[PDB]
Amino acid sequence: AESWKEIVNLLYELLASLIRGNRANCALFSTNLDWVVSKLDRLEASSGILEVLYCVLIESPEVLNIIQENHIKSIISLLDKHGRNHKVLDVLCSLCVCNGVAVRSNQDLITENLLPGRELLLQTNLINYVTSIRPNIFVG
Amino acid sequence: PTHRACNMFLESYKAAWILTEDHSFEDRMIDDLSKPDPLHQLVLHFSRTALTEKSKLDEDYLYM
Amino acid sequence: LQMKLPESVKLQMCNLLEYFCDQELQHRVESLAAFAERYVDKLQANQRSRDFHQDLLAHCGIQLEPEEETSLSSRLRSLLETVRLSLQELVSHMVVRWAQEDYVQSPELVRAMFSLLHRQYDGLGELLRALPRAYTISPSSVEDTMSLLECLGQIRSLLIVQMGPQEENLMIQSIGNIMNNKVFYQHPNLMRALGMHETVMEVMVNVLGPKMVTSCCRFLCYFCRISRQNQRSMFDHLSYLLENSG
Amino acid sequence: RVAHALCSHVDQAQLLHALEDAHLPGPLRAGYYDLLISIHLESACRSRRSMLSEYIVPLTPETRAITLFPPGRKGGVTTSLRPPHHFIPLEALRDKALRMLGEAVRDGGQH
Repeated sequence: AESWKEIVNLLYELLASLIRGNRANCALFSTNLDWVVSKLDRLEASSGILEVLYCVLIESPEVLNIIQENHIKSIISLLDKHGRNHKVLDVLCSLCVCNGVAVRSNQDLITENLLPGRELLLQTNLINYVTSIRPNIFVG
Repeated sequence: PTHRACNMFLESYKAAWILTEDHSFEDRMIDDLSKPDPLHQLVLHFSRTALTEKSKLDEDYLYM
Repeated sequence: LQMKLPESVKLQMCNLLEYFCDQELQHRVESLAAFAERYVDKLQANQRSRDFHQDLLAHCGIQLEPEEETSLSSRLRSLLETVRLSLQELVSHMVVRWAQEDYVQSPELVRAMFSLLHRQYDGLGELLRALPRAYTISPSSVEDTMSLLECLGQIRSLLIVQMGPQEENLMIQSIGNIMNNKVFYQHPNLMRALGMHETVMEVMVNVLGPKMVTSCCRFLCYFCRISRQNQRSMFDHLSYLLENSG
Repeated sequence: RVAHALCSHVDQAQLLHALEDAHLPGPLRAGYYDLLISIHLESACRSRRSMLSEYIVPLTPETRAITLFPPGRKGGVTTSLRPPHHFIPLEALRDKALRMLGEAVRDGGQH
C-alpha cells in the first residue's frame, strides 16, 4: 500500500511530461480532461493533478473551446477547499484566453462565479484614519 | 468628390513618376558596418532567432 | 532621457519613439494632398483653356521629366524638392548607436530597435507604402464615412475575438445593415482591409474555421457586383475561397 | 464584464489613489497599473490604433492650409479623420500622468 502511494504520486508526473511539448497531447487531454476534472478534484495528490490540468489548459485551443460548467464550478470549489497556491490563480489564467482570443462566454461565467461571492480574494477599501484620544489622566 | 477622384488620380501619377533612386541603403549599411557583440552581428543573430523550431515562416518585412 | 537604464526600459522607450515617427509620416501624407489639390484645380483650368487622367499624368510626367507645361512645371519641381527634404532621425541614429554599444539581450527589443532604424533612415519607402494606402475625401458627406469606419472597426474587434459567441453574429448583422443602408457606395473607391470585403472574408473563413455565415456570403456577393476591378480582386480571393470550400 | 470587474474594487477611486500612491510591492504596483489600463480602459486605444494605421484625407480649407516646410522640422494640426471614442478622469488623468513623468525624472536622479 505504501508502495502504491508512491507509485500513484509518480505516474501523474509521467503523464504531464508526456503531454509537455505535444499540441496533440493536448487533445488526448480533452476527453481525458472531463474525466480529469473529476479526478483532479481529489485528495492525496494535488500538485500532479494541478500540473496536468495546467498543461492541458495551456496545451491547445481546442481544449479551451471545450468546457463544462459543472467542471468550472468544480475547479473553483477545489480552489476554495484548498488554500491558494498561486496555483488556483494560474489555473484561472489558463482557463482565460486561448489565446488567441479568450471565449467571452466562458470568461464571463467563470468571472461571475468567482467574483460574485466576494469571498476570494482579498478586498480593499480606502479608510480614513481610525483615531482617538481621551481627556484625563485616569478616570475610573 | 469628382475633384477628389481627380486628386487621387494625380497622387497616383505623382507616386508613379516619383520613384527615382539614390537609395543610400549602401551608405547606411556601410555606416552600420563600421559601427564583443557584432554591430550588426546582432542583426544576424536576430535573424537566426527569427527563426528556429517554427512550423512556418511569415514574410516579416523588417527581415526581407 | 539619455540615462543608462535596464534594457526593458529600452523597449518601452523604443515604443514611444515609434509612436512619434508615425505621427510624422501622417503629416507628410496630409501635405501631399494639399499640394495635389490646388495644382489639380489649376490644371483643370488649363485643360478648360485648351483616360483624361492618363493624359494628365502624361503631361505631369513630361513636366517633371512635354505638353502645356506652363510656368508651373517650375512649381512642381519646387514641391518635389520639399518632399525630398530629420533631427528626430539623427536622434534615432544616435539611439541605434548606443543600443549597438552594449549588446542587446531579448529579441523583441532588438526587433523593435531594428525596424525603427530602418524606417528612420530608409525613409522614402515608407512614403511609397503610404501613397499606396491614402484615401482622399471630398468636402461632402463624411458623417456617413465616419459611421462606416466605426462599423468596420467593430468588425475588426469581432475578428480579434474571442472564439465567436453569436453576439459577434448580431454585430455582423449590423455591419451588413450599414451596407444595406447605402453608406459604402461610391465604396469601390472607398475600400480598405483586403478591401472591407476581404477583411470580412478573412473573418468568415475564421468563422468557417451559420445564419451569420450565410449573411456574410451575401455581403461578399453584394460587394462583388460593385467593381469589375473589385471583381478581379474578389476573384483572386475567390480562388482562395474555392480552395477552402473544397 | 470588464466594466463590471471595474465596478469592482479596486474602484475608479481606488485606482486613482493607487496611481497617486507611491511604494508598495512591485508585483502589486505593476498589476495595478495593468488593471487600470485594461479596464480604465485601454481597449479603446487598441481599436483606435488599428483604425489609425490607414490614412484618411478630408477636404476642408482649414485642412487645405496644412503643408510642411523643409527649413524647418518639428514633432506635432491633423486633418486625418478617426472615429471619436465611445468611452474617467480623462484630461484629469492626463494631468496626473504628466505630473508623474516629472516626478519620475526627479526620482530618476542618479543613484
